[PDB]
Amino acid sequence: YAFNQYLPFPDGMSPFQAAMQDESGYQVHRTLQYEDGAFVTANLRYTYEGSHIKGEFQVIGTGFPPDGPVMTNKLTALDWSVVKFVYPNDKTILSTFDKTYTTTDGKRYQCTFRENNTFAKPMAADILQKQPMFIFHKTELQHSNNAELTFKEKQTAFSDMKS
Amino acid sequence: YAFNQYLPFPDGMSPFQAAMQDESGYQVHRTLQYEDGAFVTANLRYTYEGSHIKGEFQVIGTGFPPDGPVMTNKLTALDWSVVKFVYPNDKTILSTFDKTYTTTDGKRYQCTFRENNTFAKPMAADILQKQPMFIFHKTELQHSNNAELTFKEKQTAFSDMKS
Amino acid sequence: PLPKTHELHIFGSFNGVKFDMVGEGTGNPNEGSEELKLKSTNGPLKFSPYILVPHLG
Amino acid sequence: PLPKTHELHIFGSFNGVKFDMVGEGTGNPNEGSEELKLKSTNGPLKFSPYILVPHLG
Repeated sequence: YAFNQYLPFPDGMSPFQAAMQDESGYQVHRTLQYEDGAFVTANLRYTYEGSHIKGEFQVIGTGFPPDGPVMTNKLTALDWSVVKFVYPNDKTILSTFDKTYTTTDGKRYQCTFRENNTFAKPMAADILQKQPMFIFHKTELQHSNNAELTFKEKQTAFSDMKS
Repeated sequence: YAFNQYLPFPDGMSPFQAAMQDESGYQVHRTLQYEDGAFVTANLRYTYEGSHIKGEFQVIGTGFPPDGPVMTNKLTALDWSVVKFVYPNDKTILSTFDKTYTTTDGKRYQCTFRENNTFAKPMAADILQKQPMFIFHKTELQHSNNAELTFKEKQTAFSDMKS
Repeated sequence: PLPKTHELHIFGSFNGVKFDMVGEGTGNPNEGSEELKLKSTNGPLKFSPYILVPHLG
Repeated sequence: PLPKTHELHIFGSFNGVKFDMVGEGTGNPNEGSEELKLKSTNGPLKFSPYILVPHLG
């Protein structure tokens, strides 16, 4: 995920939505540690024109083995995921999950994902009162070549489940 | 450390030095996980003019608690360290260490440091034959004010020790 | 307002080699659904496009 | 040649707040020793300068 301005929360706007609506904003910083020692770091930045978002995302990866699934195009899909949010302070979301892809040889390819979302203005009291918040994340990717991509996503926030 | 072009190896030039000598160069990427959840990512880049190096270093940190040791000036020194290098392939150094600072609370403030050095041209075969390579690193910081710093370093590469 | 449309410039490097893509998309901010199309502004990516997926929206 | 001198521009953000410093130093490439002086181009750093030390040379 990377445009959480499209994510509503269970009972109201997500903090991402509120920060767009009030024109105060947030920034995103991530570190991703892959099982084969490679890592990716990212910085996501946004500007806005009303209901239109402009993203500038810098993504840097190093240490991927030349014969591994990333450099040899063996990843087949991103597993559905549950992302955990806690709020260590009123301006910061710490987002974590274990990220896994399926691969062509049947093994999963694993990564430990960490993210901070840093807000210019405090998040609302009603956000801060419900922790942890979990997000179910489904994605799809098509690409016929390594040149053009078509991506889709569906996310659902939840703090509870029953049965 | 951040200008390893000044680091010799025990028997000759370091790969960093060889990469400056032919100006083929290398790029540095780092991820640093702090004990209180905060993380730092960095990208270091260089250009060369004769015996003069120009560095452009982008360092991003997030999630530092406002009352933690980084934001309340508790750090008092960086502990002496031993950095470990291995070479997963002929164009890549993976550098690791456990990084600790002393603090005014009489505790240490801990970080897991990971770095890749990615070379444009392969490192020499004689470099690749001696792994792991370790680097003893000492630093000093003088800082009467937070706007004006003086830094000194000494590093020593070793692959062996006897007694 | 809540968002309806977006554009993206995603760039950086993998294993020291630069990449750069641009494109645009839409989403439903009441449903958490989004779609995006992206194209390289150079040649094909030298790495799996799936490595970018978590940084797309 | 081996290096004798260097300049540094180090910049970025901590907890979302930008910082920027410039300076210069020297070193001995036969001994692994280096020295650097840096100065902020804004006001004083809002965080411990020790957090930058690992990224200095």
